[PDB]
Amino acid sequence: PPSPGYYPSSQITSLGFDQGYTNLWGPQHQRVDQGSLTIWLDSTSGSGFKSINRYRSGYFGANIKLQSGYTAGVITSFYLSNNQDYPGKHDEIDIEFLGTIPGKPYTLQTNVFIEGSGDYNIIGRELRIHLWFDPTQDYHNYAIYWTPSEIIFFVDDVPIRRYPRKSDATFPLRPMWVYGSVWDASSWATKYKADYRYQPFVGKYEDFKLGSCTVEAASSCNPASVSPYGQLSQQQVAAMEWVQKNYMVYNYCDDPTRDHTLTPEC
Repeated sequence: PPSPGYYPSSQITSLGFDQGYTNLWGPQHQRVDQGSLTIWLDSTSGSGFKSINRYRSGYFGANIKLQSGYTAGVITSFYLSNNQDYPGKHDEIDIEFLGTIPGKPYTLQTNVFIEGSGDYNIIGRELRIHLWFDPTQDYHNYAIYWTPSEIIFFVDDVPIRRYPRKSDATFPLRPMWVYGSVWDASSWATKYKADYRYQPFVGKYEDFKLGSCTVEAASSCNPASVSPYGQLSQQQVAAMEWVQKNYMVYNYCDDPTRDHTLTPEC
C-alpha cells in the first residue's frame, strides 16, 4: 500500500468525544473514558452519537477499532447526514463496516445519498473495499472530507475514493451533522444475519479530528487541507488507484444491473 506522501490526520489535533459530540441514542450502551468512546449493540439496543454542530464543509475523522469474531449482520458506522432535518428526503455520506463471520474479512462500504434513499428503488452509490489490515486488531484512522466540489474518503490517510461534484442533483449541498453508530443490518444480510449469541458487538472510537466549518462559522473558514496545494496530488491519486485496483469488491457504477438513469454521475 504505497505512501500517499501527505498525511492530513497528522496535521489536526485530536479532540476528546465530549468536545465535539453527544450521545444520541442508547445512552446505556455508551461509555466515555478520558475522551475515548465505547459503544455497543446487543438484543436490547444499539447506540449512536451525533455532533453538537451542523457543518457546511470539512474534514471529519476518528480512530476506530472493530469488534473481533462473529459480527455478521452488524454495522459500525461513521457518517454525515441531515435525515433529522429532512426525514426521508435527506443527504448522507457514509463509512460503514459490514460485519462478518470469522474466517472472512470486513468490508468497508462508502456511500452517498442525495435528497433521499429510494422509496420504490434501492438507490445506492456504494463502493466497497476489503482492507489491507485487520481492523479489529488496532485503531486505524478513517475520515470523510466534504466540500462543495468533492467528497474524499481516507483510510490511514490513504484516499480510497473521491466522489466529485458533477451536478447539483447528484451532490450533497446542504448542511450535515456527523454521526456514528453500531446497529443491526440483518435486512441487507440477505455470511449472514445478526446472531445475538455473540452479543455485545462493540465499536471503539478515539482521537476525533475536526478541520471543519460550522454552518455559522465566519465566512473565511474553509475546510482543512487534505493535500499539498488543494487538489489530490498525483501521489495520493496513485495510492487511491492501487487501493481500488487491489481491494475494491463492489463499485455501483460497474454493476450492470442498477438503473444508471437514477445515478447519472457514472
